[PDB]
Amino acid sequence: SMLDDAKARLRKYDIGGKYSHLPYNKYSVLLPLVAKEGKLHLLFTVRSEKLRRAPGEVCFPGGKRDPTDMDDAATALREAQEEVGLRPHQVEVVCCLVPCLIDTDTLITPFVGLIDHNFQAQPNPAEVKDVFLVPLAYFLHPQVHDQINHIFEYTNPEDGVTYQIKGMTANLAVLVAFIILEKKPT
Ligand SMILES: COc1cc(C(=O)O)cc(OC)c1OC
Repeated sequence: SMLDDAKARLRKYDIGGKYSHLPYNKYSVLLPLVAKEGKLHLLFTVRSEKLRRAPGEVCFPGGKRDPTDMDDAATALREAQEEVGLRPHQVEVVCCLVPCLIDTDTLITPFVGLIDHNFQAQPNPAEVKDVFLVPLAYFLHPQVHDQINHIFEYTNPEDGVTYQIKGMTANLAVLVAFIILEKKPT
């Protein structure tokens, strides 16, 4: 099926705990996959205007590891719960993708998780201004604007609201789309 085929594909790019012990400042992100109307979607947040780093920007749920976390996946789940209400029984963590190195001293580890069909986002307004879905297929033929560097513009046909997606967030979305959608019979 669609979901089982997505997980089998994702498991082949799983690096595991390989890079997890290295002595970095550590952050984790969740890439949440949602099935709606026969198709896979990614869930995104718009950061609150009040935040210190990157107010008003599109990003995945995530943040900094703390001493309670058993592992890097636990960081991602804890942060997703606190930002958009996502509970642990509502997410299956499928795999750990290649981490991102930033600023010489920081490592960001992304996890892909399948989200239960009955989940509804309760955004925390102190951290999250907005939550939205994008069809996974969009990342194969995006609408690109050059800022000189590449920015994606997505218009939700439900309400005509346009979002800008860029940087690490845009790169990870394209990656996940390639992994799951490349080479499929129609
Ligand atoms: C996981 O949080 C981050 C995300 C990004 C980003 O590029 O989206 C940049 C960061 O630092 C420069 C972050 O914290 C270190």
